[PDB]
Amino acid sequence: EITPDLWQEACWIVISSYFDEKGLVRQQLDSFDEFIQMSVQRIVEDAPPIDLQAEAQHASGEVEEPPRYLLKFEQIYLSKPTHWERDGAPSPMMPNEARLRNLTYSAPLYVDITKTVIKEGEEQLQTQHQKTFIGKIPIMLRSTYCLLNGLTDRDLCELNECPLDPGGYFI
Amino acid sequence: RDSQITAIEKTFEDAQKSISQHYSKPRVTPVEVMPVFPDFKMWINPCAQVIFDSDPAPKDTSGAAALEMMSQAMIRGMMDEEGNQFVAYFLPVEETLKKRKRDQEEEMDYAPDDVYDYKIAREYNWNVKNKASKGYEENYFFIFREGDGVYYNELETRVRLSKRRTNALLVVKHRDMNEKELEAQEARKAQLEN
Amino acid sequence: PETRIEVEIPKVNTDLGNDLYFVKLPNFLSVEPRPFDPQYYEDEFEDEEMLDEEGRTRLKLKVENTIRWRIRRDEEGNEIKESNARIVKWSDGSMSLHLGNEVFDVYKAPLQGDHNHLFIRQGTGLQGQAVFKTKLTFRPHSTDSATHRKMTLSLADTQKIRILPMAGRDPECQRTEMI
Amino acid sequence: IGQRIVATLPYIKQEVPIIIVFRALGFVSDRDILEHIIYDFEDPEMMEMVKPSLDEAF
Amino acid sequence: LLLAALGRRELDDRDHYGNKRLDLAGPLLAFLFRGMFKNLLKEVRIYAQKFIDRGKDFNLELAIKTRIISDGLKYSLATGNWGDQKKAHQARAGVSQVLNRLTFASTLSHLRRLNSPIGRDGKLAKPRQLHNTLWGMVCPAETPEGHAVGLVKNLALMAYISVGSQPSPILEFLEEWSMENLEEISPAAIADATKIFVNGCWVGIHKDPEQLMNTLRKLRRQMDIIVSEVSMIRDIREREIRIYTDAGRICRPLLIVEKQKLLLKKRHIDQLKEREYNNYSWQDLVASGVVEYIDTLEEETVMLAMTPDDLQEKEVAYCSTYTHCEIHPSMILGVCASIIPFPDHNQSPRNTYQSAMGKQAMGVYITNFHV
Amino acid sequence: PGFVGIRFCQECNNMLYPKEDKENRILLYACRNCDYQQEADNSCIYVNKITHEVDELTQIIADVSQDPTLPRTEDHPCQKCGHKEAVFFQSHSARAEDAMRLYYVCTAPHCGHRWTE
Amino acid sequence: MIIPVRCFTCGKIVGNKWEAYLGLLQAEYTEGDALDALGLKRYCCRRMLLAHVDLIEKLLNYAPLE
Amino acid sequence: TGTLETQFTCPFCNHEKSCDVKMDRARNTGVISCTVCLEEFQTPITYLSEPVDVYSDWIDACEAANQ
Amino acid sequence: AKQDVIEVIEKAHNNELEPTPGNTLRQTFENQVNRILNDARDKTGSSAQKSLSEYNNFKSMVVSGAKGSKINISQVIAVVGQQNVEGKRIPFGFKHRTLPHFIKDDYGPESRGFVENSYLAGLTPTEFFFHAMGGREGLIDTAVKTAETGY
Ligand SMILES: [Zn+2]
Ligand SMILES: [Zn+2]
Ligand SMILES: [Zn+2]
Repeated sequence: EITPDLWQEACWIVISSYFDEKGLVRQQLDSFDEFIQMSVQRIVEDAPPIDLQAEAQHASGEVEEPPRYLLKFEQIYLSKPTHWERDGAPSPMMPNEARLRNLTYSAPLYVDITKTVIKEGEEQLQTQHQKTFIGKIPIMLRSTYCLLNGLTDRDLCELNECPLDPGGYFI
Repeated sequence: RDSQITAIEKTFEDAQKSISQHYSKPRVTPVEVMPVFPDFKMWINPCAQVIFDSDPAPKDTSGAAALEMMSQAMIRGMMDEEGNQFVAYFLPVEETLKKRKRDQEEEMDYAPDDVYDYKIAREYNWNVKNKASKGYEENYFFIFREGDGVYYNELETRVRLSKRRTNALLVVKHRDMNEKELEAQEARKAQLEN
Repeated sequence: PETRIEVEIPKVNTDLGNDLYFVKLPNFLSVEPRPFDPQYYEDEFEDEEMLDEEGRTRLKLKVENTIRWRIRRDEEGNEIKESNARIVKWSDGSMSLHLGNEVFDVYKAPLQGDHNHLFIRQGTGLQGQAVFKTKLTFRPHSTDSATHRKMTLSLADTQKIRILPMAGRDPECQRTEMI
Repeated sequence: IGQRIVATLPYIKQEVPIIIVFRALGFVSDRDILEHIIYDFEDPEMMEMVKPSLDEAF
Repeated sequence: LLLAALGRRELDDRDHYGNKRLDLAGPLLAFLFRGMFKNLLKEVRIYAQKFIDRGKDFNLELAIKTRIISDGLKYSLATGNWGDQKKAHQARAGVSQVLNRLTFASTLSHLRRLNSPIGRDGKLAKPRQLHNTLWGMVCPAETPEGHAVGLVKNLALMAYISVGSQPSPILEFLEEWSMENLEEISPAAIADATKIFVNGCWVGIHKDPEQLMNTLRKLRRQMDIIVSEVSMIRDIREREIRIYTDAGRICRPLLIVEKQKLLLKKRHIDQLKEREYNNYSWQDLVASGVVEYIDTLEEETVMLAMTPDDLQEKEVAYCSTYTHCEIHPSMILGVCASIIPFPDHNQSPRNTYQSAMGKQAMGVYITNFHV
Repeated sequence: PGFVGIRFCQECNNMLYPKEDKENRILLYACRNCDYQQEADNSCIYVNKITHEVDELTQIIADVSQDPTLPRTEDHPCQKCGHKEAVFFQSHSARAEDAMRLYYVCTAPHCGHRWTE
Repeated sequence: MIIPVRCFTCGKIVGNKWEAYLGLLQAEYTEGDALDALGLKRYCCRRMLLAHVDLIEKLLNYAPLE
Repeated sequence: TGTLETQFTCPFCNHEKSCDVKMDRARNTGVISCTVCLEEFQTPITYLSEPVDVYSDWIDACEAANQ
Repeated sequence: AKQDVIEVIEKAHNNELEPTPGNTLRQTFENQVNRILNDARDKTGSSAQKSLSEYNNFKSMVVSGAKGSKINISQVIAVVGQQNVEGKRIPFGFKHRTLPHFIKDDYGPESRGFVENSYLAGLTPTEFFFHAMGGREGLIDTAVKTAETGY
């Protein structure tokens, strides 16, 4: 067991291991990482699915059964933060570039939408638009969806970024 | 597909390379290198992990006596006053400890004319999770045999025991395995090929 | 009064070796008890799906971190059992698991509090075999590897988001479908 | 005569006596309602306090 | 309510941190995104309606107005107004602030800042007072000395905020232990039996709370069913067991004490000292069940030593039943408050003023400052 | 004086109210719904302790003996079973709290004796 | 960022001693014996090498805007 | 959520806020009368009964009678 | 002084403490303890005053009246004293105790905020936090008073 004599060393060894595992901004990163991994998916599928029924125009002179539309948002995909030049050429957007060019460091969000339509008494044939794009979500630096994740000191300095920067903020 | 086979074969080939120095702390050197294999001897026996809510050792016996008794303990399903089943934990009596040691020293599995007595110690409510229950995860145990290798085996059943709320002695006589038990071993052996 | 209950059961004899260790495999380690043979090999139809990199990460671990053994015949036809993994004991008493080129630290921890016992199932009863004294936990060495970064996802293993490979025209994809 | 208990339910423009809320949930008899509140009937001190609410919802 | 009216149970305290949760960047963004996404489906509804009432086919790729999420998120993160721009004057302001890049300690402390939604200019002192419940969770010294004094707080060095996990694994484990489902039990049985609450949902009653608590703690200490964030509080006088798995619970790590002895023995320190060669780390310390994350609501029932080497020997026994031990009592300070040398030799307002000025002191604020 | 409590109707299980038997001049308990009624055994309709003297000891529970954050004394042996270890604490109930009186519970299972000195 | 040329308090040149001090510390010298070896007697001069942090080594990790 | 209604649209002549409720707490009866078409309805009330309960009894009697 | 407070606590726990006029029993107990601890702090400070040499620079700055008071000398040298919030000793923020480090129903000096160390000797962590709680009141009053008095 740890004697009183050694306890002052042991105490700071335990603390140092805590701060090596968890940075100082771990609560931020974790929160955001869990939002992207869970809360966005959950929010989409928990939304009420669209039910549209056309306004009866009565042009046949009778009470018609107007067609109704069904859409269900399904799986969510999120790519890394990307910058497209004005011509659409794709490039990974470096945080530092964003910081200099006044960009917003965000990732595009895509969602599978299965469309379905029920015309009066006739059959419905669900068609689907895979990975349609919904807006961009801003990414918090140094999270798992960031580009600076698990990157070594050589890499960070190569990206003109600071290895000591805690991350945990949005651009 | 073969992009995977080629990589797998590489891991065996890399495993054939002799080791001579530690991957860090350079003054250290390898004392023993052991291949890891499924325990071809033990895989036929369905090993189960029993987790007690509290120390099951009998209060008056400490140290080696407690370990030897518990290592030979037997657990059996019992039926209560209303007929609902529970679990009885039995420990070997002192003669059984002596007999087991005698037969082991005589290299016999059991003496064919002897009966081994175990006394009930406690009643426990039991919760059984096995491979057949949804979301069951496999725990393993590793046996290190010096100069032979490290052989691992699977804990097919996980039993969690909690203190429940008849002073009975379980008298055990050994018998040969029947065809159904042998078939169960062969079926387990089959998990190693085809 | 001592109540006599008589039962007939075969005795299970166990060779517990020198040390018995409890092992809970982390998500980044797995074990295949069948011998690795490319013939009749597992129909690992993961790449058939053309999975994204959360899945190719899973596939990488599936190939690289599985402890496997195989039967190989020498020129005499003798069947030799070979393992792609091996545990090394060091002069300082530490241990590490070497799997081909992968290396993992192995930490020995005594099981305090948990009264975990090894029993063998026999019919409707259980025969005691041993008390687990130490458990082994494994961690990858070579933290400089990107796989170390990615292994965090294996720990995280309800639908979850998927990650696209940054591909596409998207401002133009917006604009073009918009036409 | 005093100490009536009222619940402010969401979307309900007025306070409702809790005993009415329990009857609305389907627990019609006063014994059954009190069983969900006064776990130990051996407690006259606590029961004397619910009487005003049982009275209001009579 | 009856208990409180009879006075058998004390009233609840709004400033006790066991009764508080922190909305971090995750639940904050989920709160926006929920609104925007619901708006996005409002627009797909009105757009498709315009097309389908005419009998034509509405193309959803045109119906999705991409901009609603993109500019929605962006807007509130840019201005700090946490709500739809159409109704900006009704939503919270300053939730998102420009990171303070004047000095590294200001950057670090700004990333570790807590805010109380209490309206400023409020005469009430209680919400601004340093409640005892903040010990080790929130820095007792780092708070602005202006009008925001005590409302704006900062995390202690080892304060962790739970990210949250689903309770289903726990519920399954409870159902397999001897817990009566609330729907099955006879009301008469609730009298002499503890009431178990999971995330505030009363889910059952249990006859033997002592074995249950010992089991639940053993699980958490092995990281299997119960993740280490979960906090089990045993209200003995109340006969209630409350298990929380939700997000936002502020908690901190503590050493475990089973008898008058730490669970942290020299073997752990030795392995920890070598963590460069072998990757032994904090995770192994937690997994070996030597350390534990205690939450404020759980801390009301733990008996905590400050230092083992003096408060576990005795002359005339003071406690003799400690359950946890502080790692190091200086971990109660925050980022700016822990750079102060000898803060325990200073008057506390001086410590507070140094915490405030430590964010205004010049230095190299980041290594890539030339970029 | 005692402390009067609720009485329930055997037919509908609703609460019974006191009624004087206008004829037999005795006390009856009667259901406001069904015509059920029964003869009262107490003759006391209500009581109200103004002093609020309450035997605070009765609300103490034996489970408190295992609280780790509660002080312990070997100096006050259990009056019932003689066990030395006892936990002691004050009556934190608004009317009892003013008195600062101590209450002791035996730290021995299945004894559970609670007393005051 | 870079070792100061002169001790702020007295003026002794200490800009030529950071590399030497690093070399002495590369040997097993205790920083107090290192400081004595470098001839820093007054505490004002010793404060310069004990408290100096060489950030220019970090700033050099970045590729230059040649 | 909000304040409870005290004036109602006569379910017959549909004139808005034309109906008011007189509550005879003594005879345990509520009386509602359209100040436009003079239609009236009366229902037994209790001490819990509010104007909204009388109006409802009127609507329930109308909805039951118009079948 | 600590022994005297302990004796008062024993008398209170045994109900040997008679409630003084106007006050309740719990209030008379708090008054008794505050009296004992105030006597302790004042006496230790006074003993500190007479021990200071004529060249002591605290005394030179206190007897001149330029800056400081004898209470500051007392707190720096002898003992800091009782830490109060809203005029009362530190409240039971947790259930019936001031910090998880103390045992339930502990009305002793260090359990309720009495800082027994001096600023030279340093403050124990529990009474460090209690000193922070006491000093927070000054900051809050400073922030809220300005808006009431300016109006
Ligand atoms: Zn009735
Ligand atoms: Zn006793
Ligand atoms: Zn100098």
